[PDB]
Amino acid sequence: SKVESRQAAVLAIATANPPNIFYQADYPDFYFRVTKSEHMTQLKDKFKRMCEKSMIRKRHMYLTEDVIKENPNIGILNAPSFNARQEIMVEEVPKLGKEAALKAIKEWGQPLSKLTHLIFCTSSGVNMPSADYHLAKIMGLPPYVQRTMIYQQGCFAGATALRLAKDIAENNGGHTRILIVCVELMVVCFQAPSDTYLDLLVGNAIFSDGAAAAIVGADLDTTTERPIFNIVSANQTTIPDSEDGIVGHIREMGMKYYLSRTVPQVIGNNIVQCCRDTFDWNSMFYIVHPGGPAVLRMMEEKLGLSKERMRASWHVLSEYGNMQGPSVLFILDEMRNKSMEEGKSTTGEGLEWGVMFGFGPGLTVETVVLRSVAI
Amino acid sequence: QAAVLAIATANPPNIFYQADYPDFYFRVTKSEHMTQLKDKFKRMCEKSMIRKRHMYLTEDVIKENPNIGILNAPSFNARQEIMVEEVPKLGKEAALKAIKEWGQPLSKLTHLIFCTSSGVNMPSADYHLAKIMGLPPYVQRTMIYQQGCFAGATALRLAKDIAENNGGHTRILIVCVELMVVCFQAPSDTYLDLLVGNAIFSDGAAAAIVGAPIFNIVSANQTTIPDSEDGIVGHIREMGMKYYLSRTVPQVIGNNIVQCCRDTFTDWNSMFYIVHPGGPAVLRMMEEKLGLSKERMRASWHVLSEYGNMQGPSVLFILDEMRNKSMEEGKSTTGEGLEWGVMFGFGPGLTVETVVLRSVAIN
Ligand SMILES: CC(C)(COP(=O)(O)OP(=O)(O)OC[C@H]1O[C@@H](n2cnc3c(N)ncnc32)[C@H](O)[C@@H]1OP(=O)(O)O)[C@@H](O)C(=O)NCCC(=O)NCCS
Ligand SMILES: CC(C)(COP(=O)(O)OP(=O)(O)OC[C@H]1O[C@@H](n2cnc3c(N)ncnc32)[C@H](O)[C@@H]1OP(=O)(O)O)[C@@H](O)C(=O)NCCC(=O)NCCS
Repeated sequence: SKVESRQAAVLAIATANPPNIFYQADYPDFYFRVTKSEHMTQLKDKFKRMCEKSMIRKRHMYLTEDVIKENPNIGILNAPSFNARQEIMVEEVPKLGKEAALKAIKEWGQPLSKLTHLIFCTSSGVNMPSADYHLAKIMGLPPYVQRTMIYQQGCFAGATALRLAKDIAENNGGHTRILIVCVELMVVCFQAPSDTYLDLLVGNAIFSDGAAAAIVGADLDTTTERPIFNIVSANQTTIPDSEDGIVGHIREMGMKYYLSRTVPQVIGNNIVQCCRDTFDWNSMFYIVHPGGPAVLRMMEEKLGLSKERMRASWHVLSEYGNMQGPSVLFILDEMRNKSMEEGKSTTGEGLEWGVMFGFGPGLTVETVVLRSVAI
Repeated sequence: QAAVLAIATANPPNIFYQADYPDFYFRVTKSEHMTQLKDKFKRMCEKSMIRKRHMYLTEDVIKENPNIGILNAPSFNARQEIMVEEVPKLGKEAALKAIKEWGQPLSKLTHLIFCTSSGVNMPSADYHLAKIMGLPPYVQRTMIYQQGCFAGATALRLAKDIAENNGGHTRILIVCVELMVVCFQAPSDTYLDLLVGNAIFSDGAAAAIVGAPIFNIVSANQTTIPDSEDGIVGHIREMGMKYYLSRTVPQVIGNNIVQCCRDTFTDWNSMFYIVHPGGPAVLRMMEEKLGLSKERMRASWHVLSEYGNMQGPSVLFILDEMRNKSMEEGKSTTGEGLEWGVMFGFGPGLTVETVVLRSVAIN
């Protein structure tokens, strides 16, 4: 189609995670032990129950027990540890982003010199110059790669990078190729347990580390690049009077995340709306940010979805946890790879139209209308 | 094609005349016995070409938050709590004035781009602005955090592609705010980088509306200068932001943007210029390498004189001053009677944002 030819497409996807794996079944014992809080028995039971119903099987994490032993204020509640967290993240966030971006560029199959833009997203550390510059340096990007840095936008940053990339790619022409890199390291917000701050306990059961990279461009060269998905449209909306749903406070003791109990119902109730406002509900594919099991379940129940509609998102939640920014790109990668391994008609599990939802502080919702490519 | 449809500015009300500032700075930090350091600071202020600066951080705000004035003391939480509230409030004052000049309803906006290097929060300053302004829930927000002094030009580069790819109903509000609460530091004889920043950095907010007119955004491009990473460095720490400014930055910058002019534009006094007022030497390099007459840099010199180095929003102040004086003094276009112009923002990297502009006819 000429319609599909003129429009921004995703040309490659790849992911990376830190090497140390933490199985959720052992995490309550480890979490309450390295923070030296084993005497908070009632709290540990409450946290145990939290990890069991989190539908997370394993998480990858840079913050190991050895790194807590070298930066022990990170494991001591209210203690000054912001400088220690910053030093790690300013170094490690771009490195892990390089691991994922090298793989994405290998799939795209073009030289570094054909990149024109870089969009870097992270809520893990802040610096001047920022992680976008540091990524460009350690990858040897040319001086003409135009950088955009998306700091602290939480779990909708991956979706928002695609909204920006679509307008950049389409308005400057077929030369324009955007590299998107989203990285999260839970060094930023790890906090020791306390019965005063029950809103922080949930985050230590779900948040994890990972990096995803993608290439976006329009007007593709019909011999080197082929699209995995086309970005049809992308729109951000804000839920009125919900600012206290997800709150991140960056402090001398690191970041203090506050997660309201009602976020999954409010998000789930809103994204079901967006689906309807934007588009049989089993005839399209879905990428939902695995904020919690309750959001994915509400999609299924309120839209009457089969089990296979949400499978890629349940999957990334189980194998990686809540990685914030990059998570929707892990699910996009997981959907297309299984679609090809199982020989389905399209990269969207055999279907044509699809939606991607990111959401986070605000509450903010990013909705990306997608379309498969035939396999 | 994308155009600037309105521009307005705001500043904190407290004025600090530069002639008084070495005395004030060393007094409120209880460092006046550091007499040789203070004489070095005096020479820096006296050569800055800054006449006055507007600043949120007054003596009273230091007294309320004493650790801001004690070198190395933990003051990050105190700084954060001021800025998360005060940055969007200052931005609101500028945005309301820009929407008023525009003449269209606030509800006709479709996008908000907020830029600041002063404070970080979730949700961020862009949400807080939308909240205190009552922007409708359909306004699509983008937050540009910690990009230094090229943030204002970078927002124009993004706004151009958003306005042009979405149609004619797309209207983007750009808001850039800086408060030096973020990086104010007490003097030390072993950290001379702070001495520079305390002589030049100041507070302000600017707002612009973009749609696809006062100027037309012909093109915009970012580039990075190799082997210059350590020229402008910002380290956000428990003591607040710790900046490091290389003495060679104005020469690396000035030689680069002089070269950007040459490569991009294909008589130098026949175009107009907006140069981020990083300091006097960058402006003097433009004048000297391009053989510019004295009126070319007048608007950039004027903003430096009357506001200091406000980082992100500075180029919009200069753009506003240029078109305002162009109208009042009876020039034939918004760019001082000239047709083509260029805006240069720059900051950590070193990163350069180049925006090719075009004026519109007035009387
Ligand atoms: C494990 C998890 C994923 C699912 O838990 P759940 O089964 O839906 O909730 P349950 O009622 O079954 O029990 C969870 C326990 O943790 C408590 N809890 C759950 N959410 C809480 C919250 N935001 N704040 C404080 N306590 C909370 C509950 O009170 C409950 O305690 P109890 O059963 O011991 O009395 C949970 O961590 C969760 O859902 N968190 C919300 C996810 C979210 O908000 N993501 C934001 C998108 S970035
Ligand atoms: C401070 C400023 C007034 C420059 O002053 P100047 O024209 O160089 O005047 P001088 O060369 O005589 O130097 C004055 C004093 O300031 C010192 N100084 C100037 N820049 C310095 C720097 N980056 N670091 C440490 N010391 C510096 C000089 O060592 C000198 O000390 P001395 O009087 O004891 O001998 C200001 O215009 C400036 O520094 N601009 C560039 C700063 C920058 O990097 N901006 C980019 C961020 S947007």
